[PDB]
Amino acid sequence: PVDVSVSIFINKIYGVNTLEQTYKVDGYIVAQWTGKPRKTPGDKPLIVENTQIERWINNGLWVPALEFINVVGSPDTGNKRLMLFPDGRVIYNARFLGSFSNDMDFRLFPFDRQQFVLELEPFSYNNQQLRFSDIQVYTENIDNEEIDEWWIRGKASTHISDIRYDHLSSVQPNQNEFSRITVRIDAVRNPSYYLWSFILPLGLIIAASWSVFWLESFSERLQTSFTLMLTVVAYAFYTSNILPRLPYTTVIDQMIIAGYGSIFAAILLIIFAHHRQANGVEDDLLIQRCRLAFPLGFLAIGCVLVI
Amino acid sequence: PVDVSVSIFINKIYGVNTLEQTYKVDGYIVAQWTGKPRKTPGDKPLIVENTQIERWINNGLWVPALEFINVVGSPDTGNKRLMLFPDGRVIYNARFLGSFSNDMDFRLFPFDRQQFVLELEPFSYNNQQLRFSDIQVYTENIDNEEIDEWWIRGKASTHISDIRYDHLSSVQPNQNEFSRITVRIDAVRNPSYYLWSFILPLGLIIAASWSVFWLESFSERLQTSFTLMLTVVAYAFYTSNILPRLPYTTVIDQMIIAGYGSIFAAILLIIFAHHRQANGVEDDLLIQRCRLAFPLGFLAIGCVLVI
Amino acid sequence: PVDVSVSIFINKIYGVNTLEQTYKVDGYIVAQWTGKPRKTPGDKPLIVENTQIERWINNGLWVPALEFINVVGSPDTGNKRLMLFPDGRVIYNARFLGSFSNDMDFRLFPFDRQQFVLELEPFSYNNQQLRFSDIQVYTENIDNEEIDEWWIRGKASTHISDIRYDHLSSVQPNQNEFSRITVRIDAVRNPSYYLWSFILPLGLIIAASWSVFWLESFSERLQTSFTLMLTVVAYAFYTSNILPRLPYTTVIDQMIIAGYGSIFAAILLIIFAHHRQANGVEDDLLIQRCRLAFPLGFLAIGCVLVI
Amino acid sequence: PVDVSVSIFINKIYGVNTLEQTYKVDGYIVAQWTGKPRKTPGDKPLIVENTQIERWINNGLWVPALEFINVVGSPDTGNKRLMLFPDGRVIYNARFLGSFSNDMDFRLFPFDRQQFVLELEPFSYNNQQLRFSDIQVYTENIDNEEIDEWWIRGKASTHISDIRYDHLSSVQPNQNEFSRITVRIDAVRNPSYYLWSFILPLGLIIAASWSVFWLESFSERLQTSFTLMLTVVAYAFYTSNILPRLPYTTVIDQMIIAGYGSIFAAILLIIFAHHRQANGVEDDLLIQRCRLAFPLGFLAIGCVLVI
Amino acid sequence: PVDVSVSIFINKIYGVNTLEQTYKVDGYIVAQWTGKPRKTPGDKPLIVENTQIERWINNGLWVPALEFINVVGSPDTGNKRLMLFPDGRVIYNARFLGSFSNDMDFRLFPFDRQQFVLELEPFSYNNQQLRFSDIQVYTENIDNEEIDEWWIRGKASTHISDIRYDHLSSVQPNQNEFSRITVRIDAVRNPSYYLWSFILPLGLIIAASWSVFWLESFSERLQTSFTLMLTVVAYAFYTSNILPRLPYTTVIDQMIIAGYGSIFAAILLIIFAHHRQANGVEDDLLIQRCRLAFPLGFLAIGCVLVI
Ligand SMILES: CCCCCCCC/C=C/CCCCCCCC(=O)O[C@H](COC(=O)CCCCCCCCCCCCCCC)COP(=O)(O)OC[C@@H](O)CO
Ligand SMILES: CCCCCCCC/C=C/CCCCCCCC(=O)O[C@H](COC(=O)CCCCCCCCCCCCCCC)COP(=O)(O)OC[C@@H](O)CO
Ligand SMILES: CCCCCCCC/C=C/CCCCCCCC(=O)O[C@H](COC(=O)CCCCCCCCCCCCCCC)COP(=O)(O)OC[C@@H](O)CO
Ligand SMILES: CCCCCCCC/C=C/CCCCCCCC(=O)O[C@H](COC(=O)CCCCCCCCCCCCCCC)COP(=O)(O)OC[C@@H](O)CO
Ligand SMILES: CCCCCCCC/C=C/CCCCCCCC(=O)O[C@H](COC(=O)CCCCCCCCCCCCCCC)COP(=O)(O)OC[C@@H](O)CO
Repeated sequence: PVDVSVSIFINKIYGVNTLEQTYKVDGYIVAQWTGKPRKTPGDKPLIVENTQIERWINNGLWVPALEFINVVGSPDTGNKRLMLFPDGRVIYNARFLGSFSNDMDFRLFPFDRQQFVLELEPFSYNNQQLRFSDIQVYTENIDNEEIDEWWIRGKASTHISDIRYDHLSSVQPNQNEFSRITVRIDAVRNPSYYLWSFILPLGLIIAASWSVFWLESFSERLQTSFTLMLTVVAYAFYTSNILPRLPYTTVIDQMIIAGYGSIFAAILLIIFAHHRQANGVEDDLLIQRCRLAFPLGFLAIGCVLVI
Repeated sequence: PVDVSVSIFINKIYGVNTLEQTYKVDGYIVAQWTGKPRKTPGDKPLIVENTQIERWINNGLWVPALEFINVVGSPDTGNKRLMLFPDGRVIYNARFLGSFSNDMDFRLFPFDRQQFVLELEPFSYNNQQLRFSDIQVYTENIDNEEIDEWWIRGKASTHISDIRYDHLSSVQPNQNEFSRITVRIDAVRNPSYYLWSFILPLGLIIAASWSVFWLESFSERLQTSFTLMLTVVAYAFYTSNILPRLPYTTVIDQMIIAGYGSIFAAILLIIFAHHRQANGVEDDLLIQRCRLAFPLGFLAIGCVLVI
Repeated sequence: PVDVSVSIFINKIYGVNTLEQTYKVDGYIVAQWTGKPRKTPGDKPLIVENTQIERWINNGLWVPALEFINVVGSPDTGNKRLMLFPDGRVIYNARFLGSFSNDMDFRLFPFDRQQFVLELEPFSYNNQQLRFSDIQVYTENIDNEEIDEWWIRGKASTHISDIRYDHLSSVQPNQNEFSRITVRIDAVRNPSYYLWSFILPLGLIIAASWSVFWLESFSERLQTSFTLMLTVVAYAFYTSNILPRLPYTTVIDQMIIAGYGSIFAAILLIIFAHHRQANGVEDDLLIQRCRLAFPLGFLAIGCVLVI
Repeated sequence: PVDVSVSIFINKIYGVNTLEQTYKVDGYIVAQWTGKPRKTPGDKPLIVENTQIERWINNGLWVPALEFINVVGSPDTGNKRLMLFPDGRVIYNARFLGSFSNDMDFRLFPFDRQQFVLELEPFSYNNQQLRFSDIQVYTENIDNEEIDEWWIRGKASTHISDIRYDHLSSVQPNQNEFSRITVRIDAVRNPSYYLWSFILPLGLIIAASWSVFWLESFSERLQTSFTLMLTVVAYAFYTSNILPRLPYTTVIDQMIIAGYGSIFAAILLIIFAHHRQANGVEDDLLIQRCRLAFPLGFLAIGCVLVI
Repeated sequence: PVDVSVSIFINKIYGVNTLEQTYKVDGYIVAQWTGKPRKTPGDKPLIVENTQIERWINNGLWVPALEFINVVGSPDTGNKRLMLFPDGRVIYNARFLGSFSNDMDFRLFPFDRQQFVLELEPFSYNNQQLRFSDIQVYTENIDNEEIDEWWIRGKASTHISDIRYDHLSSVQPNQNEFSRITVRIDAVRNPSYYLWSFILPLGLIIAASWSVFWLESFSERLQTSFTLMLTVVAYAFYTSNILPRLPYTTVIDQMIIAGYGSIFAAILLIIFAHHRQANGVEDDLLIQRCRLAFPLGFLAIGCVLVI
């Protein structure tokens, strides 16, 4: 078994696609192992770059193909190189840009907390012919400032496990364990834009919709309620334009339905408070004491729905 | 005839395009057959990876080209490899990402039920020179949780048939049957987002539009009806933004037209109930008993249109 | 002159881009000619697939390059193969996905009628060195059902003509005619979605906008007319979102301008019918007999604009 | 110096991107020069197609690389070929699709007038080793009809100049002039869609906004003015959706600001005409003679802004 | 150590992506060094173009691979060439189009001020085997006119530093410093479109929203305030459509929240000024002196928020 020593430099993480559950990672990858000694020009290490490699693999050089398990498609490999030392140690340094995929959960959308996973594994050699020895992850480049959409919380967490594939039991018994290296990078979303432009004006609209029970007549209450319902529909549209598509509801999509519920409960209370008549002429004030309590009632419903 | 034994690992299914009727599949494919015995280095199986293959096919190795019948374009083949055993059995394992196409029917859109089909066939060898022996489909990776947009219902259904092409009757008589392997994966859409954000507020808007016959005068009824018609137009827009394009109407696009019909029937009833005058001064109440029945009338029309 | 016999299998036609006037075609293409006799392994025909070909053209095999005249870019050629028979007849079967271009006329948009053209021609050999003999087009796969956006009406129409290029008169006199094969596939758009969701509610909005002359006062008429004008602007937006961009107006964009004209003629008639006063106190009813005639007037204008 | 004779066939021009200032051109390019005599099979000219060429350049054939100066990226070169005549004259015919770039000025947007430029130059050989002799441009295919978005006005204008690069003064004195061929194709935009759907309804909205001074009271004037301001905002949105992004204002974006100015001047005049009171009870009519003059005033401002 | 002399010609800078913080650069790059003397055909310099190079590197020519440190993916390298002089000096001239990345700060969005950075470094050779000698940047092509979205302010600023990598301390002690060349190009956004179409009508809407305290009754004030709140929501949508996505708020997104605050403070003042009653019949005028001061109050708040 050859002991391969990986090191992954993560330059940047971006492009989080919420519907495909993918995200783009750009960085380097440096594998290193020890083979047979060789004679190079002089004593200095020989460096082979890009297209030169395929001239060395045809001459019998052993270079494994380390694939990313959770990549989507194929990484756009830029430069790559092989450094060979007279001692017999080879270093394969390549540069990748990949559209990786994970199982993400956006169910608390502006106050999100995701983790980004990179999985790596030999494509053909099991852990009796190629095993990983360690892994270092360097994420110095990725910053924590207000400008970035994701705050990276702490260093990466690496892991070296042994996956088992039962489907190779028919063609290769007793040797089907593959050595896999995992990398997890935690991240928290930047909730500033979604707190100032989506939560606060929706709160103001819901809080100002309650002040239609101060109007005196009944037709004014109804016409004002219909104007407010058109306002809430236009606001649901404005949030539906500048937002990421999802197959499940976010926090803001609970708040929009809370706005619809407040508007419809106001319309129901208006019709009920008008409709308390003996034959059609008797006015009413009793249920219209809900100018200070039905706000507190639906605010209690919302604060319970938070908890 | 060579007996080829296929196995397809479906990693993920996503990206359903409703207008082109395509969907992206990502996974592996492992074909396996038995050829001539050979002498490899030692007794262990020889592994050829990526670019090495085209150096073996030039030396006369027989590797068939299995194409996907319903793919669109060409799959983005990532890694691939050939494992050759001294016995004489060869294993071709490749990784694909393809934009497959099927005949989908989105006519009940949020409560949809689709099936995803992968068809596979030799590109050149008919079933007298290459026939498939079996196929196993492994879909362990694809989960059924709330987060995924599609729930996969049960395992895949495989099939090995013999397609006949009559157009090769002129150049190759008596041998035109091609062995094809089919794979069907059933799936149901996740209707939660389309039930909470599109059906419920539209139901509330249609139900609150009926309470314009509680207003006393006639001009207030008309102005309120025009405000409600603008509300329904803004709602049709809001659903037209966050939705998949189709050449036929969905369920939600029947509900929008039901909202238009309710608004226009309310306007017609308002004009008719006002217009019952002898010369222009006689008021009316008789047809305005439809504050409790015309709701039930259009609800009966809608519940019949469901059935 | 070599007699080449083409056959084109059209698998699917989709992706009609209205602004670039392109459309994507996916299918096969099978050319066939007769060369020199040869000795193959045994008597059976030898099959060369994919990358093998470029090893045969270097050894002097004559394979012409048939290009698509109206393609945009280069087709994404998938698999391809050459079948050589001891007799001396060669068959070149390839698979293409191309973004073809034509001169389309969307001036009657929902009730459209287009035709899809595929043009094919040798890239270098004129009709004294390579002429086409026939062409069969097989479009069995393309269905006529409600689900498809385009109904294909009848089989394809093929044509073999001889194009003349005068610009080769300076370098190649007397031989500049190139043999071209044309293919036309007629298609009609599916107008169901554009009849139920765009024509009917716009008709209802225009028909309900006429009932503002039933209101009694003058300020109510004006305020209601301005609400209706905002409704028509929101509807023009809703159609502008879910529609294909064009540099000329469709039928629906005549109907939107008809709605604007109806709203503005209603506002003009309202101002004129109020403004018939001797000094400012005299009411009017005479021009307000247009609650039953100005509908018929603008409906006559619309029905004339249809014819 | 070798005399190269270029000829460019422009098949189609489309895809004008207003923000990147690019546009896509699709067509052919035929260069032609005279080298050494050679012996071909027979006397007939030998034709080399596609991949064959790189087998001839390795054998010492001299084929220059003519690059497009203003292209963005690299053209998607389709087929290409070399025709060699026993005399010694070579013809290189290739097919390109490129995303070219120019300096465009959309400051009069619907009534635009652009020109499309193709610049061509040898990549390495200066005008002492390779000079262009002439150029013919054939644009027969591009039509002038209503369907096309751009009307091509007259034939192309070609030019052969000698660019000087001073930065090669350090490595190559006395020889730094490069022979460049320029091609200009004038084009005018089709203003029909932007005249019927954007100028006319905006004119109608501005002209109907002036008739709020016919209302009697003061609160009705203000509420109607606010409804009209919402109408103008919705119209600015409708034009902002179906339009090309720009970093400077168009003609239509002057008309939208003119609509905003008309609405705000109406609100200012309403507040001023109401606010002429001695203590709060005195009515006014004097400044309300602007129902016929303030239309003419802002129309004079607009007609001056045209000139 | 080989002294490499770089020169970068920036043709165009465009395509600024605000969410990925990338931008596209298109231009040339000319490296130049001095190797061993050689014998070329004649005395004139030999020119190798495109695919010829990989035939020279296999024959042992030393051409380094200079990579862009901050590129995303791999540049779309077009043409490239090597000019070799009998003296022994080699010139490598290539053409790139790259999607570069930087740390951009859009926190003052229409009045922005960015800088575009290009970083360049040898991929494998440290500064004991390859060091850069100088760099000239030529940006003559990029203009400062109104048409361009970015005004380039002054020439580029270049820099040659020595980066240290500690992770190579295990495999290469005492030699880990890499010579890097940096290029900065300052740019200012064109704020004309965002000053005429977004700041001025929003200012007019906020300034006209203050004139609801001129209305006499109380229900008219509330209904007008709700119409104005719907106007501000529609305006926030119109700015959210034609704008670049960001994870932090811009200046215009402070102005939208200022509009929401003005509307809600008007509603609060209306409810408070009505609600000053002894039991429900007492009118009020005292707090309604804020028709001239609450404008100045919120304008003072805004002008303080500017400073
Ligand atoms: C002083 C006297 C004291 C009297 C005491 C007064 C107390 C009276 C109680 C009122 C109950 C509150 C109802 C008001 C509804 C408030 C709305 C609300 O907060 O609930 C949200 C919206 O619900 C909604 O729109 C639901 C629509 C509401 C429409 C009608 C409102 C209530 C009227 C029904 C009357 C009974 C009918 C009789 C049937 C029993 C739920 O979030 P959502 O679904 O997005 O998340 C799903 C997500 O979890 C999916 O994963
Ligand atoms: C106590 C006294 C008892 C009296 C008894 C009272 C009974 C009176 C009956 C009313 C009939 C109901 C009409 C109301 C319309 C309700 C609307 C409705 O439910 O139908 C939907 C919308 O239709 C629509 O908008 C149609 C537009 C409706 C506009 C007018 C409504 C009715 C007024 C016409 C009056 C007669 C005219 C005289 C001509 C005969 C159809 O879905 P849609 O098309 O999307 O699917 C197509 C998809 O299948 C394509 O594949
Ligand atoms: C009982 C007494 C009997 C009296 C008799 C009553 C008869 C009175 C006649 C009215 C004429 C009808 C005018 C009403 C306009 C109706 C609107 C209409 O149908 O025409 C469409 C829209 O036009 C429009 O918006 C045009 C805008 C209309 C705005 C004003 C309407 C008429 C008012 C002008 C008054 C005269 C002015 C004085 C000047 C002569 C044209 O489609 P569009 O362009 O999209 O296609 C272009 C496409 O072909 C480009 O390729
Ligand atoms: C019978 C008695 C006779 C009395 C005589 C009556 C005469 C009274 C004169 C009125 C002046 C006209 C003002 C009306 C404004 C009309 C609006 C207008 O036409 O101008 C456009 C919009 O301007 C605008 O929105 C500007 C906003 C207008 C808001 C207020 C309107 C006028 C009120 C100010 C009062 C004075 C204030 C006191 C300060 C001196 C300019 O296009 P825009 O910028 O897109 O192009 C920029 C592009 O060139 C960038 O490259
Ligand atoms: C003659 C008598 C003299 C009396 C003296 C009169 C003086 C009375 C003082 C009023 C204070 C001004 C409040 C008016 C709010 C004006 C609104 C405003 O200018 O602030 C902006 C919006 O704030 C907002 O919408 C905030 C929402 C405002 C809603 C209510 C307004 C004030 C009502 C609260 C009353 C007290 C409540 C009691 C609790 C203490 C802040 O930008 P934004 O966040 O986008 O940037 C965040 C970015 O920096 C993130 O990086």
